[PDB]
Amino acid sequence: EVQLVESGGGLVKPGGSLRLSCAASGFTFSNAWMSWVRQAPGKGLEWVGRIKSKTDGGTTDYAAPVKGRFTISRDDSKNTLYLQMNSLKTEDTAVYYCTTFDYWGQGTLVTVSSASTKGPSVFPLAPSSKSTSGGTAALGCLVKDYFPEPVTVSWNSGALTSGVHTFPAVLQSSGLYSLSSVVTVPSSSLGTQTYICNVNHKPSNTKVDKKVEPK
Amino acid sequence: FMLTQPHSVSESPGKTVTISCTRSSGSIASNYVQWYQQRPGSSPTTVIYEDNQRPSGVPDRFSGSIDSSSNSASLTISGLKTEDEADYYCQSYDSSNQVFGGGTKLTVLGQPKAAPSVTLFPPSSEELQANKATLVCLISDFYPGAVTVAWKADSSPVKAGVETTTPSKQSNNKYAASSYLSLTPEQWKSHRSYSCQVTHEGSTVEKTVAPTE
Repeated sequence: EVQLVESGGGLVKPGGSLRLSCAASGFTFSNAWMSWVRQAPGKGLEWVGRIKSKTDGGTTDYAAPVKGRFTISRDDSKNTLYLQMNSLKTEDTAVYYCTTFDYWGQGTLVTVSSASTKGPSVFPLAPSSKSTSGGTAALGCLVKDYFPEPVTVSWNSGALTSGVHTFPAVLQSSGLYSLSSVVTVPSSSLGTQTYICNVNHKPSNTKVDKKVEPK
Repeated sequence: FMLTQPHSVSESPGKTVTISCTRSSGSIASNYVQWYQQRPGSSPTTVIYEDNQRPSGVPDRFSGSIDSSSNSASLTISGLKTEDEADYYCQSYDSSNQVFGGGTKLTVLGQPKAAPSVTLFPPSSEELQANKATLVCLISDFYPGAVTVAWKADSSPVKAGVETTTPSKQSNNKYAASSYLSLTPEQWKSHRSYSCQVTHEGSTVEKTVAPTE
């Protein structure tokens, strides 16, 4: 019966504002203490703040990373909790949950990034004897500093698919993405076979074909 | 205060695990302790509250306890089911705060465990000649999907310039991950070696590269 409908939130430059709202049903919201909790991608739960019921004074508490910057209020006539996010930092990027912390909403995503469209830099990860275990050599391509997702990587125009492993991108503190694609091949074909990675970054209309050669 | 949990826990269906949660400052009995279950892509569920209480709809396989001896709260799950595979967070109240544990990844084993394969690439000379330097550490084929990655410059732990992905499930149902260390060309050449250290189920694979090899 309890419902917590989050809304608001999206992209925003650092230093901007965003208001989140949490609509509640199934419990007398006026008599309830409400909290905000956030979770950065791949990270843990971090308490943001709490407002207490207007019966108990209705004053607010805040975690240290959001003091002076975030404001929590409530319109318990409309059964709505608010999180006023000012002075946004990229470190605020997280899914934001409103809680009563027994019950949890589904969360809204807030992404704070100064990044804009940028094609990747592609560098070869050349096979050496320090890439070779057994008779198998590892070679790849480093796909550096692009935005936004996604990037597609094929090898030899898709004719080489065995032993190919493209790794999910890391999201860097700079707001740009980096990505690696590696392929394992017989070391005996480094002298006989040409290896080229094809990196396609459609958001920037960029495609890069990088030849990867033995050291 | 902080609440410290083990990074990950794993066991087979039907067996029993326990996740601990140690309070750093102040008494653990001082304040109520709650436990939340978080499945992939899902909002958290309260599974234990007020130290040992189960909300309605939570099976008695889930049990919570307190040990003043080690200033620890613990969550225990008997007869593990597939649906128990999730991340588990403890949390308690402070003199006016709200503290969450770091979280614990619980894997319900559905295939044999598998050690990570680690391949470390030095900076390409193409990148070095563009005044950049990135060390690429590729980790794949490990199960359960829970690793910690550390870096070393010679023998010293690297404290900045490290970006690491969370584990991603590959098509063979094992997991992959990536760590990157950014340097300038001067830093790269001024050290005898750099190391990527991958810890998986209490054991570590270290790969080293050197500007001279």
